[PDB]
Amino acid sequence: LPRLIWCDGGRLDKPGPGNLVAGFRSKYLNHMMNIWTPENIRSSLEGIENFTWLRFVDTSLQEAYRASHTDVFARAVDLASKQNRLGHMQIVYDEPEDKKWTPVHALFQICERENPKAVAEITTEGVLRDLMNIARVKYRELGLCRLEKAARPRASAPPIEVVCDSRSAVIERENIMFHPAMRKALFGPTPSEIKEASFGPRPVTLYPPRALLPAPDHDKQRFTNITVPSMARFVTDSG
Amino acid sequence: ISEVRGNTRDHRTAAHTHIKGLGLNSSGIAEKQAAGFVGQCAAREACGVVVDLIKAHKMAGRGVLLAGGPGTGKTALALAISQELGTKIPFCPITGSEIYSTEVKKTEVLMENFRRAIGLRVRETKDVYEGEVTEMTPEEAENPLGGYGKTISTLLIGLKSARGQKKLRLDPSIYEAIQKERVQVGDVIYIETNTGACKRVGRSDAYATEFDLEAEEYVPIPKGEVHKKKEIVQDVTLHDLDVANARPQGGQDIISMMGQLMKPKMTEITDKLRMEINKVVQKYINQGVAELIPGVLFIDEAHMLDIECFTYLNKALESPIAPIVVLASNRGIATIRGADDLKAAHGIPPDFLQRLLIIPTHPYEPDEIRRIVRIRAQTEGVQLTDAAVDRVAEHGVRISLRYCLQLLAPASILARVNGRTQVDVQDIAEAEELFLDARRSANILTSTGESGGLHGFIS
Amino acid sequence: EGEVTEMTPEEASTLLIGLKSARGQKKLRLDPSIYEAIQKERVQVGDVIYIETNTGACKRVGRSDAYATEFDLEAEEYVPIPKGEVHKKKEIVQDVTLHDLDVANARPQGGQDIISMMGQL
Amino acid sequence: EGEVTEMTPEEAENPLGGYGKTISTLLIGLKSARGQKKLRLDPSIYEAIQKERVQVGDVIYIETNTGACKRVGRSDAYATEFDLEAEEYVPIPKGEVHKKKEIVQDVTLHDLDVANARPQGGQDIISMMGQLMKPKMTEITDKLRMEINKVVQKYINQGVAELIPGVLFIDEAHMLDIECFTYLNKALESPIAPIVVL
Amino acid sequence: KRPDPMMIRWVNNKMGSVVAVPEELLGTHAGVVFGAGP
Amino acid sequence: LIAAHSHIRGLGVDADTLEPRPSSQGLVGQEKARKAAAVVLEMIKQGKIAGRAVLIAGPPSTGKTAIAMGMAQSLGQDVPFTTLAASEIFSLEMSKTEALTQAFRKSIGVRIKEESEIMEGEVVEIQIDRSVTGGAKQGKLTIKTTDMEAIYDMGSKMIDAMTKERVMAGDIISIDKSSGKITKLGRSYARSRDYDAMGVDTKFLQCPEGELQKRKEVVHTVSLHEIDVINSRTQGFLALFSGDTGEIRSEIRDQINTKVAEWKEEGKAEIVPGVLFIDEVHMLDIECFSYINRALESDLAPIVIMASNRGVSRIRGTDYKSPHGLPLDFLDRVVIINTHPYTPDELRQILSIRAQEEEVDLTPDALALLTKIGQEAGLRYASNLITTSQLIAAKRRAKQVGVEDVQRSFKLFYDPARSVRFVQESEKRLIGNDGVVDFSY
Amino acid sequence: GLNLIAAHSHIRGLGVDADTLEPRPSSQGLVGQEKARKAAAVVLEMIKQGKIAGRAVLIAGPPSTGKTAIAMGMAQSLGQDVPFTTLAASEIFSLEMSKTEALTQAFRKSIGVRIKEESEIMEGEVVEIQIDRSTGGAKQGKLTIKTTDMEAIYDMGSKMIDAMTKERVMAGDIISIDKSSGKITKLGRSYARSRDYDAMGVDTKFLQCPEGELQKRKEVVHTVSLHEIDVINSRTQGFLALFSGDTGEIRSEIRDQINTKVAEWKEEGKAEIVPGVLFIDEVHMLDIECFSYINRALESDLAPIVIMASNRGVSRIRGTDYKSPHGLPLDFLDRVVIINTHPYTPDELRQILSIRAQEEEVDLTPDALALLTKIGQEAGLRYASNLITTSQLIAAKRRAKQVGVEDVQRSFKLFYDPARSVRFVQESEKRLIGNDGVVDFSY
Ligand SMILES: Nc1ncnc2c1ncn2[C@@H]1O[C@H](COP(=O)(O)OP(=O)(O)O)[C@@H](O)[C@H]1O
Ligand SMILES: Nc1ncnc2c1ncn2[C@@H]1O[C@H](COP(=O)(O)OP(=O)(O)O)[C@@H](O)[C@H]1O
Ligand SMILES: Nc1ncnc2c1ncn2[C@@H]1O[C@H](COP(=O)(O)OP(=O)(O)O)[C@@H](O)[C@H]1O
Repeated sequence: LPRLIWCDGGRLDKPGPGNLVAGFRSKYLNHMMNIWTPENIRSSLEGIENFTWLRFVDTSLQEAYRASHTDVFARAVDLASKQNRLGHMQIVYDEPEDKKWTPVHALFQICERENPKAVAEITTEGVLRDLMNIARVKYRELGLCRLEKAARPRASAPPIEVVCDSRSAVIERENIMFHPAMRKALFGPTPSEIKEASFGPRPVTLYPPRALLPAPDHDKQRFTNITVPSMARFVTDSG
Repeated sequence: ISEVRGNTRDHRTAAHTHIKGLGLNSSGIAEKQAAGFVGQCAAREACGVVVDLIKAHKMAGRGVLLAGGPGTGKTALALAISQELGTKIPFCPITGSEIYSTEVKKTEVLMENFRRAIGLRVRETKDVYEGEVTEMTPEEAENPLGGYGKTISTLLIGLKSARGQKKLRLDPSIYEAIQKERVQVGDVIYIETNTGACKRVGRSDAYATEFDLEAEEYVPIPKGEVHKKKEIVQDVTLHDLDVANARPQGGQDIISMMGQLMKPKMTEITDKLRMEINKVVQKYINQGVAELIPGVLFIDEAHMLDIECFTYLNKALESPIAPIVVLASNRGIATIRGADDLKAAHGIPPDFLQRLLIIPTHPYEPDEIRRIVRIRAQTEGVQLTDAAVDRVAEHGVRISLRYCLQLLAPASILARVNGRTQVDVQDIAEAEELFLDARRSANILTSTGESGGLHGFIS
Repeated sequence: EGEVTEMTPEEASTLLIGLKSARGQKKLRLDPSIYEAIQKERVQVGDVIYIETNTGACKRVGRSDAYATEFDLEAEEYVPIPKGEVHKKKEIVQDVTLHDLDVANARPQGGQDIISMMGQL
Repeated sequence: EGEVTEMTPEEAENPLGGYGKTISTLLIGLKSARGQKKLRLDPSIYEAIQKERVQVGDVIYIETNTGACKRVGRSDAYATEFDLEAEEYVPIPKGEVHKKKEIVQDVTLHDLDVANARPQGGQDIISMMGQLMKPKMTEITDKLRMEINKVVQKYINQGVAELIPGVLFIDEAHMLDIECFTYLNKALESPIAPIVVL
Repeated sequence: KRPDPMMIRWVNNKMGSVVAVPEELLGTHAGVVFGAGP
Repeated sequence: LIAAHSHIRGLGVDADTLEPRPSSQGLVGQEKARKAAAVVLEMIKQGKIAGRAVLIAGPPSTGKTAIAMGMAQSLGQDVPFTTLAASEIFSLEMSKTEALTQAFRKSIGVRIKEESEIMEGEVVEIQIDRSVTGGAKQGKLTIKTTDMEAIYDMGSKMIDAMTKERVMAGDIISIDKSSGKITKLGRSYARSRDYDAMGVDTKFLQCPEGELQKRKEVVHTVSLHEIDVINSRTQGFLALFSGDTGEIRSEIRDQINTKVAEWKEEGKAEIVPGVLFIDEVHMLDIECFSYINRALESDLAPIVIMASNRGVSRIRGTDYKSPHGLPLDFLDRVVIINTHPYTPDELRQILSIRAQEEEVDLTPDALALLTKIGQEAGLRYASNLITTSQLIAAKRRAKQVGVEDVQRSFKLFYDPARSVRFVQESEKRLIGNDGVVDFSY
Repeated sequence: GLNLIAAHSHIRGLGVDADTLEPRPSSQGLVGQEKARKAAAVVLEMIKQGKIAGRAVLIAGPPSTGKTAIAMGMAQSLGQDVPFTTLAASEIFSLEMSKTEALTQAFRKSIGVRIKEESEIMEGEVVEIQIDRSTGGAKQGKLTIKTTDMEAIYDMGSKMIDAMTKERVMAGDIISIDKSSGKITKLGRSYARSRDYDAMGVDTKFLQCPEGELQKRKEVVHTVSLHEIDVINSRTQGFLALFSGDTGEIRSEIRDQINTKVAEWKEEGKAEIVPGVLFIDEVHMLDIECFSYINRALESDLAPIVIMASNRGVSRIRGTDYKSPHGLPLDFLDRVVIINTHPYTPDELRQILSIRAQEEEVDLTPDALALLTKIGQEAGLRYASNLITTSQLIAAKRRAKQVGVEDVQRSFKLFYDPARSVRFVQESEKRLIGNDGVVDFSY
């Protein structure tokens, strides 16, 4: 691509000389004339006005404003730093005199304040716990986590890249295609962060509390299509 | 915090609010007027056997058809069955219209509702310690390990509930939970004996004045015993087990967490999962720790199902763990919705119709209509003159039961805006003239819509 | 718009940024947040940058070619120093539509929604 | 290839990114039967090693084409019964630590199309997340197909590849429709279309 | 021999259980639960 | 619970001569169809023949499902027996062709053999090291028999399992080193008293004996479809159970077919061909049949058993009628088995079997009347009256179902023929095919 | 190469005099169709001048009368310098997007933006690299590089050292550096250093040293379609959707912004607009909703010229139950001019078969050519052209050097033409599956 398109305002969202619209439109549509900003929400927070419910959904005006502006990956990382306390209340606030107590600011969080799962975690014989785990128990019992792969892709490629002879394009490739905050979320804290979190005089939180990359479904193949020969093949592939 | 409303908490009223049951003797014979029913004595006796079939838990996947004209009480009988069974028995009502999901094939929607209609009751013991943390105190070990600065043999926690105080001599490993949950003195926690860990509910509101500002909510002290051991009864449908297995909820990873933040579309769950669920459910039933509760799937306007739905119900009804299915239809001889050249009775395919116990509901005599008018009036709280009861029942005979019942609320208002608490003929005669029935409205369409060029109906 | 002459912290976080053009210099007190915007652009002393000080947008235009011989090869885009005034004030009449407001309020847009690059859902 | 003899990360103190620190490189020592090297890996290759759960004393494989890492096993120097987990104890790799392997591969043009439409081979974030999302067919553009013709033409001109055009057998071809047949009128004009048997 | 500065050890046997804490972690926030904070 | 085919417990044929007994294993009559089905069981059990399509045809009832369910009961657990209602093939997640491909491949098993090592012993000591504020974990397990004791290193996955399972000293545990599953079995001595919240008391066990390790052969059977799903993905194997698979690409299945042949010759796997039972197959459309024509031709095709109630009937997606509702170039590939309507002596036997299965004690007069009702109203209706009459008899506290209870059941519940008369007698008060109705008295 | 022989491979252009637009009776691979080729030559003049926007031309004629041939002739005579978009009407029926979106995208692919950009580029053979790692790496380093005319040392900045170590540059490598961005591309390896390359197999190729200045201002010309600018602006890596194809229905306010932006670049002279052409083969497969869209999409200043082909008579318009010429509504045909293609005479059939035989590798005897020409008159030009390949393969199997009449006669006997195959189904009617689904399997 020519740098006219890829760098110098042929991209509508990126502000600069020769894209005078984008900086204005970024500020006004995301902040000034934006319904989710706390100053706008605070005008609508009452009566039958459109944010009336916000009082009861267990989220701040700041949290409503973050959830409207961050993408579903960033929100999923923020969701890692949170606790199922309404599910713990189901364990504790239990007797008739507890009157199924719920924080009034969390009143509408009905389906998490009451559901069977949390109780099944806590009972001494896990009948409803095991019933909710059948699918993954069956999967592992069949050994499908350990059986060799019977197929793989015959070809594999890295993503296509824009080639543009500007330094900004190279910087942007690193910012997006090798995105630091997403990578840090997936792979978690660095070794000095673990030291600095562990030896301090007071506790401290970490950007992700843990590595957020999932466990691989296959115990031996993991996240790669590399395969390794074995003695079973070696014995049997000569008659 | 929230301002309680003190004055009134009375019920609303809907088309079937008067129906309280099937109104049957201990012999099962129908009483001619009971539990809000008038007449239908044969259909009520048949539905009484259906209630006994369901309540006996012997049988799976029997079909029932309520057959009869519109307004003949078929949904009244279904709602009466649900009330005779009581809320412990699952009752899943749908129309046949509700099966046409955009997210999944309509046979999955039908099978979801089919397994919503099957309940499971599981009895377990819950066993936890609870309170605000009054104290936390290590015990040094008598044989400390070499090279380590401290060795702890016990970790004492004081727990206080509203009803007592106890010193828990815990295993030292609970340090892990205390650090990770950040348990302080004055925090409300529980410890569960099946793990030995703890979880933090919050800070006790006994401490809500520690600071002018702190960023946490405060929670009441537990109003139970400090040690809660009791049996708990959990009711789940087998559909709840399908979803709990096909869409696991608790996942800690990025993909699970992005998942629970996005639109949670339903999915065409496999027979392999449902069969594996059935086989493990049956293990626990044979162990006696769970009991199956077969309920009712009620399909209203069952003539809205198509031939693909019915041919699936053949398979579904043959499975060993299945509800009783009740269908209702009023469509005479009609085309099957998916087979534009097959006409059959009830709009039900003849192949499928052979499976069903069929219950006919007949029309009402004028005196039955008049009795229903009085039952409906005393349910809507309307007070009538006997001449007004007769005039309303006349519309019930000449026009429709539904139409005459629907005039009672307009006439009640028209009476009180003349200062009268009792509705009389003058009010009925105005309600019936403000509020037309279908047929008189259709006569206006025929008369004024004789031409369409201007001021005429669109046709 | 100018060559960066200074990037000095002035708060416990607020900078002073010095900007230069062929026609003079100016210093700007920076809000902590536009400073982070300037810091996410890989701006350093000797770079040429553009700032919309009202909207809070900024862009690294390049490195000033007075530094072009820092090395004989570097992977860098050397540009001349701006020849005009370092500060420019312009009246712009900006149009949007109520649908642009719909779109902007319904979902995170543009550089907010980086995960959108994956397609599918 | 080698037994991992030492493994040591080195760190960047990012001031204002908000994600905290990042790791700037990994130094890793690989030992084979014939020799030894110490590699200063790029962060994206260390992320491949992190995904592969490598530890000191493991034998590993690092394909520099992809930057992928495979853990072959524990080194046979640690071969002991007394681990609860069924480890692969494997001997030290023979030959040099650094190798070049020649492999002859059979692929179709469709395999190339698909590989480049939904990429999974890199250690970038798009490739990484592409391995986690549900597999999904997509309406691959003619731009990608003409680009892959040029890629394959270069493999042919380099002499590393030969073309093997084959056949598509459409059984039950009466079950096609007028839009399909109209599309074949374009598709069969393509200068590398197969032979089609109906 | 000296234990790992960052790892707390739990052990259990016929006599019951103990936890043992590195002296490098006493005087940190991790020591507080053992009665040995800053 | 009791269901429609619960009494069917086999095919009711002599395993030597394949001769159907007139009553056996819950099946009555249909002897030609039951003998033909017994021959198809041999084709299935031998497995050498691929892709024979058998159609069971007949009018409604007459046991087409009953015979197919008898075959399922005769094959037992190891062989796949996929049942489809043909209406399940229409899907929004995938094409009809893909839905058929998945159901065909669900019907082929792959019996993998694995060798595994299990530990079993008394835990003498357990030690775990945990990082502060981090994931790093290590540990050691000291475990014992009457004849061995050893100390095993533990990884993070074991330490998670050990604490999830709350492994404590004195517990008897077994560890499958291949899967990594830990299970407790009991305790060598009482749970120690000093600590609170230590959980429920276990079974007692004496200590295990002999060597700590032992090897164990374990056998797993998975479908070709299950292998398809696992291999089309890096991640998301939950699609095995959720559906949610998408349309799996054909070059994946080519590879799996090759590798499964390789696994068979290598002796890693035994392929186990089963059956796809498609029920009421006339619900498939012309595109489905055109696909099935050639799906049958693979050497990995299952034997396909089909049922149809249909006469000469319109093919779906098609202008024109055909026998069984099936197209002729499809029927060219199909052998047909015909079921026939029952004799009264057969109805009496079937009703007796249903009554026994439902635990209902009919009087001989009630059985005679139910048999007569069975002739006039159908076998399904007369079987419904058995359950109904039992309930009515119980409400009057009778020991047995009398003619009184069958007559009251017949009075309360209409049969299809009598319901059709009721519909004809009330055509004005029921809604017509043109939507007109009268609500007035 | 990769490119095999296909149906149209012989077409190299339109075969028309550039001065007068008079078509030659045969040239550039096109025989006859002179009135139609002259009309197509006037359309090329309209396309190349760019002035007129949104003309729609229909090529109407019977099957196998060179409607696609003329369309290939136009594409070949415009060359790579102009956007030419080849749409089969069947492609508009996407599941990814609506029909009108797919038609918008097709129109937007057919307008180019042409942009000229310089870079300094450095190209030469590497004489030496040294790098100092202290031990974190890339502290400093020096590159020595040469051409046949020039040699220089460069002191390297640390990010160039990262580029050099990433691309494993070593002595003897011939490299180019795009110094405006610092990507380095290894153009090859010098032959003069062949023995340094101990890790390179014998299949490795080697270049000569580069020539002239080590540094040159290379000028690149880019053409990017409006559709590419649209798709780029659709999401964070929207350009990937130009390949995977999962563009959604791209919002029209994005396109309106881009239309304004490109008109700005045109007036500033930063870019030029290059109107191309959209070709819609089998336009009769579009429906009434497509045609009513196309009506007004042609009215834009950013409309390409559109060219369409139809075989159809008075035929049913799709999405309606009435019939119209070419299968197209008169509502649309009012805004269209029609070019009509005729059937060929025998000498034109002879010439086309000859050209097809010379484009294929086929030595054809005069009597075989005469026989194939008669078959062409009786069975159609496509069938006779398919027999050329067949007869060559038969001749080759009997080891013959030329295709003789004997080989054409085997081909004619083995493979039926459409008229003989129609007769075959009429005579075989009871054994084939009829439109009522009936068939008899018996002898
Ligand atoms: N036997 C009855 N006794 C009392 N109310 C009845 C009776 N039958 C019908 N109704 C009432 O009259 C109305 C019509 O009955 P409904 O069950 O809605 O008819 P259907 O379901 O057959 O259309 C409802 O409001 C219902 O509550
Ligand atoms: N020959 C038979 N022996 C025993 N039970 C039978 C026989 N035929 C039918 N039945 C029973 O009667 C019912 C109807 O037969 P079914 O197999 O459902 O007929 P269809 O051929 O329509 O599927 C089933 O409950 C079945 O168990
Ligand atoms: N005038 C011509 N000159 C050269 N080749 C031609 C001519 N007309 C047709 N052909 C060739 O004959 C074949 C059939 O004509 P084609 O244009 O494909 O058919 P249609 O007009 O139906 O699209 C093609 O291979 C084409 O290249």
